[PDB]
Amino acid sequence: AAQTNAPWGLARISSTSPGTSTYYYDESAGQGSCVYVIDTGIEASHPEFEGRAQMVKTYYYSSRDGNGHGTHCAGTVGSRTYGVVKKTQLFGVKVLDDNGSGQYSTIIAGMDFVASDKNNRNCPKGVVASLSLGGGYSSSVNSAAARLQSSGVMVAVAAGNNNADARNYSPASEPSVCTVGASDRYDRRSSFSNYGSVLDIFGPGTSILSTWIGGSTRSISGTSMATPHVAGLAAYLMTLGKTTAASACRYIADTANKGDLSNIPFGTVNLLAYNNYQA
Ligand SMILES: [Cl-]
Repeated sequence: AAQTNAPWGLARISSTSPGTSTYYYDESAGQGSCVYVIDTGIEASHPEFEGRAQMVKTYYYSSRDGNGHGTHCAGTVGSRTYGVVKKTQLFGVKVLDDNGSGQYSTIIAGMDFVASDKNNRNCPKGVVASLSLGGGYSSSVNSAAARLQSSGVMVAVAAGNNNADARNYSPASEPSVCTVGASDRYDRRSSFSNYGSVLDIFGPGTSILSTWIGGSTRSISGTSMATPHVAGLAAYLMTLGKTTAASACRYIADTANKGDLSNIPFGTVNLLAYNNYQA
């Protein structure tokens, strides 16, 4: 399948070169997979989600996304125009308030929720969790992410936006989950992207067009935007039968575009998420 005039990050994920604008993918499009977006919520009514999004949990007075961040991330995973896996099922878990903040205890509860809740859902091709969130190092937050991964969920987490070593942030620093840095449309490390040995992969994160609340769209930047490219890619590859939840981060690194990014510090992987889709 070909999507013309695609956001640059979707074209980049299906390309061996920067500078193209068509996204190419197998028409299976993550059907039969599930992605949990653990964030500020998802505006499930947005036409871009086509009824494939729903809120399953909130820790606040509403399940609605009063911020936009979670809607944007969910759009990069699985919206019809802005998404990597255009037929996945999206489940929203609101651990972040409408100011985009959340207590670590709530984030942990939301991870343990997804590990159980997947057993209430139909995801024959597998389960992914996308965590465009984090804060300072916490062994308890890393452990929660490790449990979720162990339970059979492909966990993708943002490296963080401090232009620093991600070893000092959680859940970025958890070794067993997929930690995602951000790049720009010229294959440079995004200026804000964390780096370090705990990164597994880079995905598009500068100037990413996706869904927003009020049935709208906008372009924003962050390792928050790179993470759902990888979460969507995992869901797509799991539907194709190419990998499993336990091995998808490894598989994505194995099949990445290698050595194409600039301003990658010595000792950080130079790997850019790639779907290796051949028509
Ligand atoms: Cl809910």
